[PDB]
Amino acid sequence: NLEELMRTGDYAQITNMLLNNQPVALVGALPFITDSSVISLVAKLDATV
Amino acid sequence: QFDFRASMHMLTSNLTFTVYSDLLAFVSADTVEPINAVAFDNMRIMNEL
Amino acid sequence: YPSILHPIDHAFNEYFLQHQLVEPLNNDIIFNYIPERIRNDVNYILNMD
Repeated sequence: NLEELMRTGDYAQITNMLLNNQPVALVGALPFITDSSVISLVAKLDATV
Repeated sequence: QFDFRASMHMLTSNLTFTVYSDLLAFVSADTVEPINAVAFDNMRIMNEL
Repeated sequence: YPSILHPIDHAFNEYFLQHQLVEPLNNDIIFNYIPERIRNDVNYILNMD
């Protein structure tokens, strides 16, 4: 839960999951970029953010 | 009398190290928003909001 | 290193070499240096960057 994370400021769990490539769903109202580029998808840019 | 055999020693030490004093300077320390600060009982310190 | 010392001078310098006050410093020692009740308060976020 991103709201709980922003409220508590405790990033240990998300840091561990990201460093270990542990699949996760970050839940919360988020802005997103729209990218129509096939090359950007093949470059796997969505995994770099 | 000076005697070379009785005066020659091998002194041993570390090659190099760095001594530090301010241990807490190595700690990044943040706090939650005070509106969200809780007491020992995990409820907000001030709840009248 | 080789040194030439009087036996008394050697005793003093050997004592200094053998009884230094510097201990190895790592993140665990710094983290434990933080008071325990502050390491457990969720109002404070502590990190070792």
